[PDB]
Amino acid sequence: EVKLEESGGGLVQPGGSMKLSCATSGFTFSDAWMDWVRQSPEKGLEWVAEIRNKANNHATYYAESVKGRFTISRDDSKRRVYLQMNTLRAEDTGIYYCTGIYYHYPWFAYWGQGTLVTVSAEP
Amino acid sequence: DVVMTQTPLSLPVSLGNQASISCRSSQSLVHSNGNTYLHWYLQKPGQSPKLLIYKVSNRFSGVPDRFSGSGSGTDFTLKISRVEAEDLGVYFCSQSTHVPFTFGSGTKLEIKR
Ligand SMILES: CN(C)c1cccc2c(S(=O)(=O)NCCCC[C@H](N)C(=O)O)cccc12
Repeated sequence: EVKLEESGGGLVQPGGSMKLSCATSGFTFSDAWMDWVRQSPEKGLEWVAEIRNKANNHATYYAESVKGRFTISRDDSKRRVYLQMNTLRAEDTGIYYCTGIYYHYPWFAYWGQGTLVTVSAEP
Repeated sequence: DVVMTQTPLSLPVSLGNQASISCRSSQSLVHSNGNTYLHWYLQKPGQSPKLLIYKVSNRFSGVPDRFSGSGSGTDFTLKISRVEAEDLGVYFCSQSTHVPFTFGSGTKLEIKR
């Protein structure tokens, strides 16, 4: 059974940093392209970053809105994907989900339940 | 980026009714390899998205046949023959033909209270 579970979310101040983690099982990890997708009422669902497999030398791709601040990485040995978010902004607020695709099946078939990321300096 | 648009924003229905959701793209979703990578997800409150239909009309594992998808190019439609309780939530269309993958704003399927 495919399992994906994100962790690391929390409330942070603007300009802060936070690292998200995603534990996985139930599918071949090394050839999978793993992704992070976020959701906020402001912009709905939006793709954030992707990290390809070894065949693509783990080439990373990012949404223009997070390029230079976010870093996606993975540990094929642990079957985990990570998202280091630095210089956080208010608009980065949302639920972050871990998912991914396979070269021949380019669709987000399975999603973790998500981890909440809140970037705010005042309630 | 390819802009995905959904209508309506909200679709109040009574169980057992029929349901039709619309999704449009800013440009053709027909891939160079011939396929059309337009998919539909369903998200229940406080839950994460679940894949319902991929490549326009293919039902994902476990998805009941009351769900069906159609369309081509830049216009698509998701339909439910007779809505049930477990089908209530927000529906999102999404394309993966062009990078970056983009999503529609979503349509909330809710009970007509
Ligand atoms: C978590 N991600 C990358 C995925 C997990 C499982 C299935 C995915 C699919 S699929 O269309 O449901 N599977 C088809 C072939 C997958 C065979 C793979 N070697 C495996 O171990 O299951 C599509 C996209 C992402 C999936």
